[PDB]
Amino acid sequence: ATDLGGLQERITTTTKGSITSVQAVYVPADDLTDPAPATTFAHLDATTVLSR
Amino acid sequence: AGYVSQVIGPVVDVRFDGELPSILSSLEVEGHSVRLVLEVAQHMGDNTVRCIAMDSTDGLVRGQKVVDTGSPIKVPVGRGTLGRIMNVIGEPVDEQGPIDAADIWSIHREAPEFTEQSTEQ
Amino acid sequence: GELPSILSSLEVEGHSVRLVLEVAQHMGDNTVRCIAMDSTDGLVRGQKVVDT
Amino acid sequence: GELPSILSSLEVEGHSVRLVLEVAQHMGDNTVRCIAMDSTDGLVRGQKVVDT
Amino acid sequence: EWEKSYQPPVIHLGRVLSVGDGIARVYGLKSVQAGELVCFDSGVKGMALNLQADHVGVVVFGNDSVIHQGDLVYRTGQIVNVPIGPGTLGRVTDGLGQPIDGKGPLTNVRSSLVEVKAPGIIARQSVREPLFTGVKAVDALVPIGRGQRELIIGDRQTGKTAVAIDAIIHQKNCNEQVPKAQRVYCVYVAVGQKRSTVAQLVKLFTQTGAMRYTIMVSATASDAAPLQFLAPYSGCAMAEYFRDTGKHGLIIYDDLSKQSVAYRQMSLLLRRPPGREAFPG
Amino acid sequence: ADAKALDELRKPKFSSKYLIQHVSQKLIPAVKEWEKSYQPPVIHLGRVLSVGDGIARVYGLKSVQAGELVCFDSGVKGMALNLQADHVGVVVFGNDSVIHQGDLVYRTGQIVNVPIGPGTLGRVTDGLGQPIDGKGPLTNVRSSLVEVKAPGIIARQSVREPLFTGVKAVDA
Amino acid sequence: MRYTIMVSATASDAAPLQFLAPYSGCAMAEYFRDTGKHGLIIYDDLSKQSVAYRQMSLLLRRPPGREAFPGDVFYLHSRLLERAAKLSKELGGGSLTAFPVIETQAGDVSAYIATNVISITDGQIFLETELFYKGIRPALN
Amino acid sequence: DVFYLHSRLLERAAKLSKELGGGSLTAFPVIETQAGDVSAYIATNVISITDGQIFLETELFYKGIRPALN
Amino acid sequence: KALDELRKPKFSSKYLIQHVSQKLIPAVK
Amino acid sequence: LKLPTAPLQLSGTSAQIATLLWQVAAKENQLDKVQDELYQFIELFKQHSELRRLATDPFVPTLVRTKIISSVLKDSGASEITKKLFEALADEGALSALLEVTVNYEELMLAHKKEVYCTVITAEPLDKLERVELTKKAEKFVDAGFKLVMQEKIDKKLLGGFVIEFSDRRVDMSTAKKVEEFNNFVNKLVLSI
Amino acid sequence: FAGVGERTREGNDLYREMIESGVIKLGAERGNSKCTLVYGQMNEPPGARARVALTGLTVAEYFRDIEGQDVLLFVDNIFRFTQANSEVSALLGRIPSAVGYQPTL
Ligand SMILES: Nc1ncnc2c1ncn2[C@@H]1O[C@H](COP(=O)(O)OP(=O)(O)OP(=O)(O)O)[C@@H](O)[C@H]1O
Ligand SMILES: [Mg+2]
Repeated sequence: ATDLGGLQERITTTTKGSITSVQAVYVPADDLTDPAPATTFAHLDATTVLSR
Repeated sequence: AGYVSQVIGPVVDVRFDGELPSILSSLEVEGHSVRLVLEVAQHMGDNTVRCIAMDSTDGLVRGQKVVDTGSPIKVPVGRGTLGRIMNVIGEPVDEQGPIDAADIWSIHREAPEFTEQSTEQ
Repeated sequence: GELPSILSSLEVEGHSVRLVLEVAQHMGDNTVRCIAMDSTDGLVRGQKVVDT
Repeated sequence: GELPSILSSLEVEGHSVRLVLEVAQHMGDNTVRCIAMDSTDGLVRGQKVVDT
Repeated sequence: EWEKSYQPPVIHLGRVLSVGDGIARVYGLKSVQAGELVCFDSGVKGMALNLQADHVGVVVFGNDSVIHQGDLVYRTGQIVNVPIGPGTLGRVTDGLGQPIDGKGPLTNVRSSLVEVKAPGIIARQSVREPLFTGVKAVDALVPIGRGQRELIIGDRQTGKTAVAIDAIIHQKNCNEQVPKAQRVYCVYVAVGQKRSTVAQLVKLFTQTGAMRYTIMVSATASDAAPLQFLAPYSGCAMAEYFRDTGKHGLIIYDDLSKQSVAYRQMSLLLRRPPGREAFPG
Repeated sequence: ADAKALDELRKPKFSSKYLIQHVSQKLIPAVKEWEKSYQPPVIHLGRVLSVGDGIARVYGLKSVQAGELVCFDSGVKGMALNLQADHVGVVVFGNDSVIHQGDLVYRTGQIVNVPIGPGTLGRVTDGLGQPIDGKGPLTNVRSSLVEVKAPGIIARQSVREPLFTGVKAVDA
Repeated sequence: MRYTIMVSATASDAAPLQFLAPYSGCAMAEYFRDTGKHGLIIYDDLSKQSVAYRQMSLLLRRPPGREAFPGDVFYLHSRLLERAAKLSKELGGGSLTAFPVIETQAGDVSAYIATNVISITDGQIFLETELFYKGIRPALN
Repeated sequence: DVFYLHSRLLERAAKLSKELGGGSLTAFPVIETQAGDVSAYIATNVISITDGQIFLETELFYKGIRPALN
Repeated sequence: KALDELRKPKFSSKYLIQHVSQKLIPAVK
Repeated sequence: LKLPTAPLQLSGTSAQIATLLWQVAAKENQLDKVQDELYQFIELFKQHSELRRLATDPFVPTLVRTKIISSVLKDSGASEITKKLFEALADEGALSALLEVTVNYEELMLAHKKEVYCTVITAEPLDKLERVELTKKAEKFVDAGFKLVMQEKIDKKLLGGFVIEFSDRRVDMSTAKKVEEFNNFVNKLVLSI
Repeated sequence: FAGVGERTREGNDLYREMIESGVIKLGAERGNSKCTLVYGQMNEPPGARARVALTGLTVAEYFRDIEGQDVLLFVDNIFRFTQANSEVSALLGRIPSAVGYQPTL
C-alpha cells in the first residue's frame, strides 16, 4: 500500500494543471478481494469494474 | 540483579550476569511509570532470559535494572479478596485500598496428582 | 566511501547494453542493494559502477 | 581426506545392527551428510564409519 | 554386600546451554547416544534427540520450568527404557513407566526400550485365533482376531472408549475360564485425556476386577508433549513383553489423534517445516 | 567455545611481553595516521547502521526508550520501536532517501507527542499533529502523549446517554 | 469544522504515520473526553492502519501470524479502542465514542482484522453491498 | 520472478516487421490446471501473458465433445 | 571488564576458513 | 597440501581457524610461540580501547583495519603465522574471533601434550601420602598417557574422600555422598521387606 | 470471575450489577460478598491476558485446597484465553500450528 500510494498520489489535479488518469487494473482470477486490486480501489474516483 | 537487553514490543530480553531466574518466574523492572512485571518464557543462552511483559514496555531503556523475585507471579488469595478486583499481578483495580491477603500464591502450579483426584462423578 | 542516496541511479561500466541500477537500500557494510533496469546476465563481480 | 562420492554407501562400525548410511550431500568442511538405512538410535558422535 | 561392591562411576557431565519451549540445548555429553535417556539435575528425564556438532538437543520429559541454563545433565547410558514385566499389571504409570498410583515402585519388572523395530515378515504368522470384545455388534459384524490392528474411529462422544472398555472387561471375564497359555493382558494408554477420566477409569477397572490384567499408561492433558508422544511407545513396550514371551496382549492407544497433536507440538517447536494440516512429514 | 573455559581468559596468561610493550608505543600513531578516515564514536548518539524501506537500523543510542522519537541529522523524525542488543530499529516518519548509512541519529527524549487542546479544533493535521492545511502552526495548544493508558474499570460509568447519528437506521 | 478536527495521514505518507494517526486523533479527542466535554472519533479504514503496522512489523523482521500480521495486532486495535470510554462523575462525566471503519472483502468478516475489531467493539453497523443497489441507502443489514 | 520467467519466454513469439524480414513465431504454451482451478499462480500468470486461451474441460471431454474446447 | 565485547564473534561471511587458509598456508616457509 | 593431523577434532568457523593455525604452527614447530602471541593479543585487546574498536565498531572501513593491523605488526618476534593470521582476520572484519580461536587453540595444545586439567575437591588439605595414593586412583579415569595437572580444593561438606572434576566428567569418591547413597538404599529395602 | 480479555465497559457493567444484586458488597460489609473478580481487559498486552485465567485459578485453588469448598470459576471467554496464548506464542517466534493457533494449543 505504501508503494502504490507513493506512485498514485502524484497523479492528481493541482492548482496548476490537471491530470485525468485512466488506469486499467488487472484483477487476478477475477478476485476483487485480492490485495493488489483492493488497495487501488480507494485511490480512484470512478471505478469501472469489468465483469466476466 | 539483571539488566534489560532487548525490548521488542511486549517481549523483553533481560541479561543476568550471575544466576538466572527460572522459567515462569516473575521479574520486576526498577524505575518505570507504572509497575512493570515481566514473566520469564525461556532461557536464550549466553546468560540471557527472554520475558513476556505484563504491561506496556513503552519507556524501557536497555540497561534498566530488573530484579529477580525468585518465584512466579504471586497474587493475594484468601477471603479478603472477596468482592475485590485484581489484575493478573494481583493488584487492586477497584481503588478500595490494599487487598487483605491470607497468603500470596504463585499462579503457576501443577495439576492435582492422580492420588489426589476424586473418582466419583 | 560516499554511498549514493536511496532511489539514485547508477550506471554499470563495461556492460554491453546500457545497464542502469537504482539504489533501493543501504545494506550496511558500505553496500547498497540495487534493482536493475535491464538484464543482469553478464554482470561480473568487481565490475565498476559509476554513481550519477 | 578423500571424501566419499554422493550416493556411495558407508558402514558404521560398532552398531546393534548393520547400519548402512548413504551419502546424500557434501556439506563443505570434509563433512558428508548421509541418510541412514536403519535406525540411528545408538549412534555416538565419534563412531568410526568406513567407506565402501 | 553393597559395601564391598560400591564404585561411584565416572559421571559424564553436560551443561545446559539454553532451555525453553520444552527442548534444552545441552553442551557436552560428548559420548551420549542418539535417543538416549538423559537425566537433569532436577530429576526430570530427557531424551537426547538431535546430537549436533556443538550441543545436544534434549526434549524434556516433563515441565521445562525446572531447568535453567547451567544445570547439569547426566547421561544414563542407554536408550529410553520403560520397566516391562509382570510387575506392571495393576499399576497406573506415567508416560515413562514411573508409577503414579502411589502404591510404591514397580517391583518384579525389567527395563526395556520403548523404540523397538517391529517384527519382520518372517516373524509373523496369520491371525487365526479370535479376540472377543463382548460387543456383539463388533463380534458379529466386525470380528477381531489376535494380532490385529483395529481402528476405533469416530466423533467426539460417540462411544469409542466404551468399546475399548468393554473389550478390556471382557478379557477379565474370559481369563477365568481359559488356561494360562491363552490369556489376554490388556494395556490402556490414555494420551491427552483428563486426569479425572483416567481416575474414574482406574476406579472402574479395579471395581470390576479388570485391573489385575490391565496396565494403565496415562500421559494426561497437563503432561508435557514429549510424554504424550512417548506414552504409546511405553505402553506398546509393556505389552510387547507379553507378545514376546508367548502370551497374548491387548493394547488400546486411546486418542492417537492427541498423540499426533503432541508430536506436532514437538516438531513445530523444533522449527521443523510443517506439512498438511501443519503436521510434520 | 564453552563458557567455563572462556571466562578464565579475563585473567592474564602470557608470561612473556615482547609484543604488548612493542605495539603500545606503536598503536597510537598508527591509529592517528587514519584519524580523518575515522568517524567519531557514538555512545549516546546513534549512527545509521543501515536503512531501507522506511526502517533504519541504528548503531549506538544507548539510552533510547522504546517508542521514543529520534531525529536524524536531516531533521526526519524516527521512532525507536525494537531496541536490540546491537542496534535500534527505528521507523522513519517520511522518506528514507535523505537518510544514508553513516548519518547521525539524535534521540529527543520524548515519547511521541501530539498537539492537543482547543486550538486544534477546526484544523487539518497529519498523523503527527503538525498542520497540513497551511494556515499557521497550532496555537492555544499543549502537547500530550499518544500512548496513554485507557481508563480503568473504576474510572467508567455505564453508557446511558444516546449519541444521535442523524441516520434513521442507526438511530432507530 | 467549528467542532471537527481532522488527522489526515494519507496514502502517500510513510507507514508509521498511517499507523500512528489513530493514536494521534485519539489523544486529541481525549482532551474533550478528559475535560468533561464529549468526544466522537471516526477511524476511517482501521484496516489500513493494520496494513501499515503489518508493513512496519514485517520490515522490522517481527514474527508474522496469519495474513502476515504480527502477534500484537489485536493489542494494537484494542489499546486504541479501549480509550473510547464514558468517564464517571468524579472524572468529569466526559465521554469519547469511537466509530472504527473496517473494509471487508466480499462480506468476509471471518478475516483476521475484521474478527479482531468485531471482538473488540460494542456492536457493528453492517453495510451489505446487495442492499446498496436495491435502493436501500444506507445499506444497513 | 516466476511471472518474469514465462513473460520473457512468451514475449519472443512475435510477428516481425517488413524491415526485419517478416518472419513469425507462434507460441502454444501448455498449462495443466488441477481440477479446473485456473485461479492458480502459474495459470493466472500465463493467462495474463498470452493472447488467447484454448480451455479444455474434463466434463465436456467425457460428453463426447472432443476436442473439449469450452 | 571490557573483554566482554569480544565474547561472540560477528562473522560477516560463512566461508571465512577459505580466506584464512589462503593467507595462513603461505605463512609456511 | 601435507599438513599434520590435528590431535582432536572440533566444530566450525572459529575452531577450524584454530585447527588450521595449529596445523600451520606444527608445520613450523612454533606451537608455544604463537600461543604466547595469542595470549599477548588477548591482553592487547584487554589493554587499549582503540584496538578493540577495530574489532567491535562496524563503521571502521576494512582499509583502516587491515592497514593498522599490518603496520603495527611489522616486527618484534611475531611469527609470520600470527602476522598473516591477523591480516586474514582483519581483512574479513573477524577480529572478534580471536577470543574464541585462542580457547580452541588451547584445547588443541592441551591435547597434543597428552595432558588433562583436573580439580580435586578434598575435605581436608592433603599430605604427601594422601596425595600420592590419590593420583594413582585418579589416573584410571584417563584412557592413555594423559598426565593430569593437579588442582586442589577444600570443602568441609565432604566427610573425607575426594571428588574429581575433569570438566568433562565428575567422579564423586567422597564419603558424604557414600553416606547419602547408603541411606537411600537402606530405605529402599525396608519399604520392600 | 476470571474475565479473560473482557471489554472494560462490560467488566464495569458486571461489577456494578454484582454490587446491585448483592453478591459483591462494598465498604465495611465487604466480607459478606460471594465473588472475586480478576480482570485482565482488552487494553492489556497479551502476556497479561494469557495469565488472568491462571490468577482466577489460583484464587479458586486457595478456596479448594485450604478452605475445602466447592468453588465456581467463571473463565469468561476461554477463546480469548486461547487467542492471548496464541499471541504470546507468536511474539516468542514459535511457528504457528494449524489454522493459526499456537503449536502448544
Ligand atoms: N453402549 C452404550 N450404551 C449406552 N450408552 C453409551 C454406550 N457407549 C457409550 N455410552 C455413553 O456415551 C458417552 C460417551 O462414551 P465414551 O466415553 O465412550 O465416548 P468417547 O468416545 O470417550 O468420547 P470422548 O473421547 O470425547 O470422551 C458416555 O457418557 C457413555 O455414557
Ligand atoms: Mg475417549
